[PDB]
Amino acid sequence: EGPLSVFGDRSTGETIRSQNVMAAASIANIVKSSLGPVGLDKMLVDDIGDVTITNDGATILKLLEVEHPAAKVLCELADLQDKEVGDGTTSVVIIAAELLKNADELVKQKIHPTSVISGYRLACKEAVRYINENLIVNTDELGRDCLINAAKTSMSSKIIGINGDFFANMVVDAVLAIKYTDIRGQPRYPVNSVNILKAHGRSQMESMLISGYALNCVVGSQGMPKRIVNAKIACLDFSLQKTKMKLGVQVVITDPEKLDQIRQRESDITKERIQKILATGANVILTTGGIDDMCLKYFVEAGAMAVRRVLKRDLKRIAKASGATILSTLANLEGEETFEAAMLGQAEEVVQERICDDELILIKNTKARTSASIILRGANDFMCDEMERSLHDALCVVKRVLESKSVVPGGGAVEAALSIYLENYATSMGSREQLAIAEFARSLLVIPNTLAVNAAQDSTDLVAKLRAFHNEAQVNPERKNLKWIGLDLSNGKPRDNKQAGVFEPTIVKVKSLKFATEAAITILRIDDLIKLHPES
Amino acid sequence: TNDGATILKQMQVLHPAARMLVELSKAQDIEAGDGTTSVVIIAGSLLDSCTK
Amino acid sequence: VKFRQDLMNIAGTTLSSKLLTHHKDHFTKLAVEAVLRLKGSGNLEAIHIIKKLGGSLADSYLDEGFLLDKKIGVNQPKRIENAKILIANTGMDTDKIKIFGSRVRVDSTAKVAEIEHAEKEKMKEKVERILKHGINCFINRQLIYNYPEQLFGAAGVMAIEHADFAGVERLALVTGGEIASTFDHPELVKLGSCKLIEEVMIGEDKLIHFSGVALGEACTIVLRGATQQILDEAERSLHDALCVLAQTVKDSRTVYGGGCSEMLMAHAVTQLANRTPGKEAVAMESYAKALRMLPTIIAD
Amino acid sequence: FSHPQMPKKVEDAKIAILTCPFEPPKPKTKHKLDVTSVEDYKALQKYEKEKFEEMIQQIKETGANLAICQWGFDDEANHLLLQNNLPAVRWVGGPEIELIAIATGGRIVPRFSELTAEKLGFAGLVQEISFGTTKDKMLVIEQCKNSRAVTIFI
Amino acid sequence: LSACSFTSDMQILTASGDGTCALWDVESGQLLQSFHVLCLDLAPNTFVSMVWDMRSGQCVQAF
Amino acid sequence: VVSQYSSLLSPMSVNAVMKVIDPATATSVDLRDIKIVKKLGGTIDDCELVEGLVLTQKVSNSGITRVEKAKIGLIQFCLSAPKTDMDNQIVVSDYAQMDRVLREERAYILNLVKQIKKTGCNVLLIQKSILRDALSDLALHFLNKMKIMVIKDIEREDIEFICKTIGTKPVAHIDQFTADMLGSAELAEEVNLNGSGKLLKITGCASPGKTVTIVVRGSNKLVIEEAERSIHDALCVIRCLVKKRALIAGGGAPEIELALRLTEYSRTLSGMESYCVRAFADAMEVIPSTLAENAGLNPISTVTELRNRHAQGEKTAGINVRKGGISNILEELVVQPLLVSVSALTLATETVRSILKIDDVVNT
Amino acid sequence: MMDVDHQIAKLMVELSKSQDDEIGDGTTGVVVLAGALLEEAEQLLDRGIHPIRIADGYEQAARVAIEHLDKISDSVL
Ligand SMILES: Nc1ncnc2c1ncn2[C@@H]1O[C@H](COP(=O)(O)OP(=O)(O)O)[C@@H](O)[C@H]1O
Ligand SMILES: Nc1ncnc2c1ncn2[C@@H]1O[C@H](COP(=O)(O)OP(=O)(O)O)[C@@H](O)[C@H]1O
Ligand SMILES: [Mg+2]
Ligand SMILES: [Mg+2]
Ligand SMILES: [Mg+2]
Ligand SMILES: [Mg+2]
Repeated sequence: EGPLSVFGDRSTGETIRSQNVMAAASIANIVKSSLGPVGLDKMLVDDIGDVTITNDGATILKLLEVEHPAAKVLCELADLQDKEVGDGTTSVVIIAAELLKNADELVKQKIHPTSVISGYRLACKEAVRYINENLIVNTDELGRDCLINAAKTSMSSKIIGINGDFFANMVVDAVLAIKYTDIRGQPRYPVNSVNILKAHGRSQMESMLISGYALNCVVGSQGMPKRIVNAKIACLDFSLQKTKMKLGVQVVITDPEKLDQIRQRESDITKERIQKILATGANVILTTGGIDDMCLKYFVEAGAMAVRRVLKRDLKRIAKASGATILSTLANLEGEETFEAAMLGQAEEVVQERICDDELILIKNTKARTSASIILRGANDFMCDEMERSLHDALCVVKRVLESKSVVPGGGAVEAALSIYLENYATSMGSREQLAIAEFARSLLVIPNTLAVNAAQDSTDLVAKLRAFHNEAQVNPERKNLKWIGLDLSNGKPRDNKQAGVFEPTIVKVKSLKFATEAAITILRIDDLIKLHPES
Repeated sequence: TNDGATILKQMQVLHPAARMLVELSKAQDIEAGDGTTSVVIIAGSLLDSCTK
Repeated sequence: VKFRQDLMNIAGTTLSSKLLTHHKDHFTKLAVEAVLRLKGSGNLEAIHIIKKLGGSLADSYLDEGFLLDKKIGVNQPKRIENAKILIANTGMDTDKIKIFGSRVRVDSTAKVAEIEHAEKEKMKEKVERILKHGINCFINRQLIYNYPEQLFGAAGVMAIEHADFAGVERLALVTGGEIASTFDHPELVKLGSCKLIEEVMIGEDKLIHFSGVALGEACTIVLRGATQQILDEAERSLHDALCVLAQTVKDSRTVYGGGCSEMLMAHAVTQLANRTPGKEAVAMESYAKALRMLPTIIAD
Repeated sequence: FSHPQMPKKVEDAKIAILTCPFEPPKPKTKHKLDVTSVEDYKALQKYEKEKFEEMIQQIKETGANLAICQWGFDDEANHLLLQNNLPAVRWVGGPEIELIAIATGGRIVPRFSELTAEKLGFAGLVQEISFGTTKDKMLVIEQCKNSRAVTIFI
Repeated sequence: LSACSFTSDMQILTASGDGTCALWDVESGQLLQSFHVLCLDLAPNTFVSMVWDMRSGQCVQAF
Repeated sequence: VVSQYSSLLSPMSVNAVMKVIDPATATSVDLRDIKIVKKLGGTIDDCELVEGLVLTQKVSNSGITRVEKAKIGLIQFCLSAPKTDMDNQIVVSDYAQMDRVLREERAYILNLVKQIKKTGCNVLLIQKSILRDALSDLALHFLNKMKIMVIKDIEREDIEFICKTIGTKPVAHIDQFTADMLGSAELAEEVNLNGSGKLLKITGCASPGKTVTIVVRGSNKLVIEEAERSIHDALCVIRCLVKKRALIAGGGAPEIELALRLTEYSRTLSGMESYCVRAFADAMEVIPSTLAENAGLNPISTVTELRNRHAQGEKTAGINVRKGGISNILEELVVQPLLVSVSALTLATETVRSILKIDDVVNT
Repeated sequence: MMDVDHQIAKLMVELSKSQDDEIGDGTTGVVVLAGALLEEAEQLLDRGIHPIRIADGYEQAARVAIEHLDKISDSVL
């Protein structure tokens, strides 16, 4: 087509810029309705009837089938925000789309994209500095109440929002349970060590926080006891099965008398291993490998539990919590085959608990380390899945608050303060960077606008009042306490969100700003698209 | 990408002159590493003058 | 001296039509030197043409020694002066004893470990036998595995591996070595020699350079161009020039070009036709007409 | 010629025609050789080396100047043939093998142990022929005493 | 890719519509020598596609 | 696209080039000595210049993720049951031979691990092995019990890079595995990239010989690829400066001066070639025209002003995007190596000459 | 007689028809002149000039050329 002679389409100039902005706006409008406490969930039918009910932005954008590259950019941005922070996945997408739209509006006015990019970079840096210098609250000033409020804010907009008074306490206890310290004395909170089990049944308030660990497994044989008082847990990473020689070993019989002895040893090896393990007093034996029937019979006769096909990560968590040691093989440094009590973990109880026609192993009060696990109860599987996603969000938020001890007011207070400060500060830098920074500040206002719109309330006057409050706070040194004024969606009025218990980790806002700015810069840098036709 | 050599390589040009320009950009990348966009523009301008 | 002038003229006439006519003088000297380095041998495969993208066409040159596009081992030296080459075509890679019906059949893994140590000792003894020749460099046609490579590195000997049949032949021609496959008679094997071996930077690829070669009856011509098509056409033109120069070396009889030969043959044909009766005269005249048409097309 | 460093021209060649590959012997019947100790491995290695040396010495003992094989050979045999001034050619076809045997007046020997001096052929000149810029070589065996076979090269 | 006759497990013979079979090895992963194709039958150090020789890298018997 | 990060990347690229070369001797730079690692996550401001070695492989051990005063060793053999190159089999005819085989295998693995440990090695890198288990479960357990970091599946192509970086000599047989084959290092740690993956970094070395690694990070894939391309361009520019030590002004100044001087030269070539040289100069005028047009200035007025200023006598004058007009371009520090322009001219002219010799197209 | 599809080709055909209608001669010179004018305008546009400026300059030059033609004209009986 024409003199260029390339087998594919080509869009250049304002056309491709408008297409990219349209794609980003489409992605933003997909998830705009699921922002804030007055947000609503979504159904996602998976083409074969599978239903996913969710409010998380990352899940929605990951489950969707997207084709435009400028929209795949935003979807991957949401996924990155989920991986690196865990919260604010919808906000970052919305902010990036608004930034891109305003940047393209500037570009259409013959403002060079490089100037817009420079202005966006400067605005992002200054916004981060202003947040770190003026809009942070130290958690040590508040205490456990800060963690509870942050968690409750996290459950807002989720299916467990109304039960926040209980779920926040559960989340905080679970996070504090798994706290451990490493070298140099930094406290670390390894989330994803809190096993989360879903089982429909009783109401949401019947969810249990296990002071220990919950295994989604059952005993191998019905003959074993289903409850041990003083558990001596032994963890194995090998199958307890009939011994079979490897590929390099072959059995050739020339004297027929040796066959019986060989076949006897073929199982006597495993019998001896099991006897060695049991002789040390172990009561519970968890292995990632399989177990044949005869080994199960050995454990039955010994009066000991035995769980097979245990997940590797679950076994590692059990070993860490109970003080046990994973043994991929029974072989000491003397060349022998031994098993001493030093590798035995201990727990105050192990129970085969029954949960709605399903049974699971509860390991309670592990010694030498405290662990946690959560069992979620709901109406059906969709409720349980949404509970798990919201609970993961809350755990991530609490982890961020505990690691970095700074929080910021919620409800769009940070966005309004940043907009005011940036539109004031734009008057000093450059001549077109002025417009770029002003558009950055205006784009930051999309969050409170969306919050107000979702509540079926007048967004214009509410945002105007919030902006007036923040402007008065910035221009009057005697009214610096107004920085915390945010949005109260229940009544549609400005409210001091610091005293209202609406907090967010500072890392959420900082990472959202940085990632959204980078994505907007990346998309804005394009001015021509070549789409080669498929070879088929 | 803004890199001239990458832009030329990624799109499958069909005319032999375009292929030769792609190889020219690749050679400039190999020998220098920068100017991969300028060299192709220079060649195009030279041939445009060659027309008249 | 007159034969060298004839070689100059023939190479120039051959390269006149091709794209190398831009630097005809440089390329004529290049091709004549490359052919004369063969010392009368007709082996056109002894002249290796390496095409490296980038650079100008006038940057093409004939290396005073030889260039190899292979790699040196990990712990082996990257530069040797007064090299003593040993060119080989041995296994150097888990060389199983050629009795294919043989197998290891024991009753304990201790015996398996002992046999493994015996295999490693056999490789070590083979490497020691190779080193008994008193060498600095070792070029093998086949691959060299990690254990012999480590032994060579600990011995301070370069071990260039996977130099194909053409590579080992060219190295033997340029250094005077003997392509050996057994090392039980060190005194009966001739070793190649060169003043220096090192690595050179050509474009973006690293190559092994043999300098101050002993015999030098093998050439490496490096071609630099602006496009792959230019490099290919330059390679074809050099191939034509080298072929014609080798043929002239084989048979030194020369005739004048530029249509002179066609004019003379056609004049003889016309003279014959003027003495021939019948339509055979017309056929002869048509033959001469085609002979004239050749330089006519040249002038067209 | 198998080794590229062999001489390209042999005069008064005493050709030895062989149909056994210059490799260690291999039984036709399905066979397994068991190595059960380090001594067995050393014995096997020495056996292979001595087989190569013995076959080369047996070829050289008859006084032959040229060895023609039909099934090819491996690196050790090739280098021993080069080392002992024994030009050789490998992978010669069966019809060509019998034509050479007829023309040179030499017998076809199926294994080295049966190779004697009386079974050697004779040719006045064996040469390698090039064909210009084509890297293709063709061996010529001519000037036989009473060659009963002829070839036409077009 | 048409023919991928895995061999002597130390070597791999592979070929396709290119027309030039390639000899690879498993450990090193280096193309030992590309012999200047639909079948890659080995010896029932040599193979037939035209019989090729490992020791010389050339066709030895054509039929 | 990485222009707001130039203050970070440009010193990084300069340091990377200067680390792998000898300033007093080097005439060319081998860019294979500067390895670039792409990790998703973060921003381009998170890019780092690692003076040691960065490996993407996962540590097979659990709980051993940080080693101080490490003694790294490369292993090119396999830590598993013995397996000769020949076809090997073990024949069992009596029941005692079963556990005898088991015990002997255990003893062999234990002896291998003990020989490795006696050298003082605490970080072990195992080359990737096919057709044989490079690392066995017994070997991993024994190495863990003796507090040795294990990293397996090391690619064969990275052996030379690793040896040049951390100064380790590869070992292919346990007999030659000794202390002198090890490479000392201050720290060998597997860091966590904020949930975006794990990287093993070995920083600090007794003999850090001419090798550096660059870690590129970004928000999404596309900007990461473009950042790598831009960093490669910067390294290539410094390589050009290393090759030919000549610097020339930028911003269209060389093209304007070239067009002016070539027009003057063509005016002294009376005949039919003067038109061709004039066309050559007018074609070299194109680059500054594009530079002015992209900046949003008026191409004709900017180009004619630049040509007039060049004719006045100043040759370091070019397009000034920051100011928006024509100024001494060296004041904006816009310079480029002479090799770039020389190569561009030579290659473009050769390609044009080659194309001008073509007069027919044949379809094969 | 040409069966063209491009609209600019139709414009050229109509230009030739106009020249034939008003004059009857010079129907080939107009096409060549217009082609040359557009060929020069191609590089003028490539140099970054608004096409309206090119058209205005062409009109001014055409006025100058017509005046010169009136100047160097000669009368016949
Ligand atoms: N109780 C509350 N009152 C007012 N605003 C709130 C409250 N809880 C949360 N918000 C605000 O709603 C916004 C949307 O959060 P949400 O969409 O649930 O997080 P995510 O973007 O991770 O899905 C947050 O920026 C937060 O400031
Ligand atoms: N700050 C600047 N001011 C003026 N000209 C510049 C500036 N930066 C780069 N240039 C010019 O832009 C031209 C194109 O450079 P670039 O796009 O980086 O690589 P390439 O030469 O491969 O296109 C260079 O010739 C350079 O002279
Ligand atoms: Mg949230
Ligand atoms: Mg550049
Ligand atoms: Mg010719
Ligand atoms: Mg007329």
